Amino acid sequence: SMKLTIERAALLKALGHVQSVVERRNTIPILSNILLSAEGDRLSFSATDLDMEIIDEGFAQIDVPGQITAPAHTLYEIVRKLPDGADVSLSFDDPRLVIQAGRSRFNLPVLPAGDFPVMSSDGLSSRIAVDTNELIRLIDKTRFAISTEETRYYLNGLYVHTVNEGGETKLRAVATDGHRLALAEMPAPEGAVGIPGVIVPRKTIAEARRLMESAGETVDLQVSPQKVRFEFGAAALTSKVIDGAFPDYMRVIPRDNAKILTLDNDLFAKAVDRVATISAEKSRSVKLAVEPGRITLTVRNMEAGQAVEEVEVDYDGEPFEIGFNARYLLDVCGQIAGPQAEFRFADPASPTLVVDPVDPGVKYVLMPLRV
Amino acid sequence: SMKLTIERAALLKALGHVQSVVERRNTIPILSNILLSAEGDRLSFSATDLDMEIIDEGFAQIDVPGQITAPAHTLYEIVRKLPDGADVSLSFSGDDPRLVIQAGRSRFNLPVLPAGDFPVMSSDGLSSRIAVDTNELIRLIDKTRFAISTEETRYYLNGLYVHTVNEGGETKLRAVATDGHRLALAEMPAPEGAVIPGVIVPRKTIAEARRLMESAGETVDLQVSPQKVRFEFGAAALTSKVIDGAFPDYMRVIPRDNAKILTLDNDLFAKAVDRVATISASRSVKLAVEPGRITLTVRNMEAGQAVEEVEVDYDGEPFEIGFNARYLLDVCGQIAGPQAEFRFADPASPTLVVDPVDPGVKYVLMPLRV
Repeated sequence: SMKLTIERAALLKALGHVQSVVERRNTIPILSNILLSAEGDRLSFSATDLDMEIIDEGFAQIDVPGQITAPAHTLYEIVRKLPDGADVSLSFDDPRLVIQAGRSRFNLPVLPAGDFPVMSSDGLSSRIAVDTNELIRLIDKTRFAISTEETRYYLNGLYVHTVNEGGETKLRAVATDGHRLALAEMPAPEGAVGIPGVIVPRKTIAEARRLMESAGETVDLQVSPQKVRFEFGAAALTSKVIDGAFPDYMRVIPRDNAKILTLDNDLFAKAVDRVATISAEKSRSVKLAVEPGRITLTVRNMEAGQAVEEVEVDYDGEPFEIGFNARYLLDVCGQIAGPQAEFRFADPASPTLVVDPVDPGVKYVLMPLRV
Repeated sequence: SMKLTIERAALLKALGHVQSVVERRNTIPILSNILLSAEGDRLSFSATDLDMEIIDEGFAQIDVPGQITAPAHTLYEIVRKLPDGADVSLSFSGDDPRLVIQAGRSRFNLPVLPAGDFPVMSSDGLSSRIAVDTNELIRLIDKTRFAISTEETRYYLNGLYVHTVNEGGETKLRAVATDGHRLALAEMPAPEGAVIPGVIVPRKTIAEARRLMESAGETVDLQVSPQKVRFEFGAAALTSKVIDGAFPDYMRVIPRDNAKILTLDNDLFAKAVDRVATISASRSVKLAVEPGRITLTVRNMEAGQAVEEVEVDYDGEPFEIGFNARYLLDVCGQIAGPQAEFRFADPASPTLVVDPVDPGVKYVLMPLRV
């Protein structure tokens, strides 16, 4: 038996945190459930998709301790729709979970707690406190470049690791999908120096980042070669990592591109977006005809449509033509923090570096395509 | 057209009005296009899906008059992204076979199709213009829209029946929607000129008319024939076929003599219905009605149950009746004041819902087995 009462707001806060992990499509019914575990003065909540597990805790008045599983999204929506201030009773005498508040009564089917997946966290490092805003930045500056593919390939997560440069150790995140790269870094907090490099799955980053919005001043990170764990206070997210070595991305990031050009980032981005409008295609390529003082942008669609726009830029080198996917270019322009962007080109077939003058702790790479 | 300049704001306004009718996909390429016709001091814009046509016009400096067609959504999107205040040149000549759109440092070339292959929407036999208050016309639509069937056939249920009735010596302009499972009626006093054959206005036409009412003025002009309806919103106009067919004698489905009368707090009732309906994913709800109370029950196939008691104003015989939960919530969503009044006969008979604060609306709900 389990039997308790909990304030709607506390119940809603916890269910809200954990239910995000549950895939709407699930042909294994137990993976649609939350594990509820009541003991002492706390109701604990766990949900999983097998690759990761979110846990949270709320205060509750516990008459009889116990554990049961119940449908996650349905439980969340019931509680959401209960009146403000409602005190919520959870109990069992059918074999269903009884949720009772004011004049509403719900009976949900349950599944036994013993069939609920167990996520082991053996051999994690000690907790590493990382400033929340700094961590949010590592993710927001890079996340867009992680592939959206449905595999467990190394490109489908964010490579988190430390490196030694500029007379200190940095905590770095690198994302690449084979078409583009993003890199962001920060001075390594105490305890992060020399963590093993881990590839954190895309969905895990998305969930961590969501939980970061409601976190405090810091989030604790723990890492092992098999597992990564984020603690946000009462909530925690534990995840598998992608197995295998991440590519030697330091060879992909060009160091010696000598054709340097600076431009007004907002004007350029608007010009790119404008010329790209000619095409409705999923991928749209834009030609950059670069010459002293100017970039001429051209997009063509699959039905003889054409758009051209000239943008003045700061450049004095040899003229050349280079092509990029317009979405990848706009993604980079979207991350630039100030009004200028700096591009470093070599030849039309080589990777292009984009640097942000107001932030030396990011690097973006664009891969050219045929123009 | 052949050669003109037009302010971005004037171009965008007109393109935004007309492009909504164009389907995202068209097997006939010219149906994706806007007809541009330049003459005098006006650029005219036309777009169509063959069932209806939207037209509009804007001021322009016309150097060379003429007519051409070009991709609607693309032209709209290009203009949307041009900088504020941009003067926009449109030209078509023997140089390039494409429409040339030029503003500032931007130049676009769009493929065209000839104006002579663009569909023609005839407007022969329309009544003279009837001026209808915009908010009132909006109300007629918003009070009833939800009950139109969402099916793509040319059956009377897939449109809004707009007609004029002599109701006890007073002429009303009335709108009726039903999908065979529920009905909605709204009416207003008939404007001068309305007492017009009854027409079934297609669902999409109502949607487009309603969108255009968002940026209309004080009145909108209505014209009707047995084949066509036309809405005029100043420089913009929407002309549409009607659904050919006899709208049901809906008076036969609206119950007049339902004697079990109950009134409740609409807002609290709707919240209770929404709560119990949560446990499921066309969900029925059971209403166990007795003096002073409705007990709401929803069950699902997965063993899930939700029950809630709501206090109501009723002292008649007890009974149980079932409704589709969404249909019931749709009605409660239209009720204008704090109460709703239900009138029931027996559990297998249609139920009337009236708003005690607006006698110009009627709703009917068909029961389901409980």
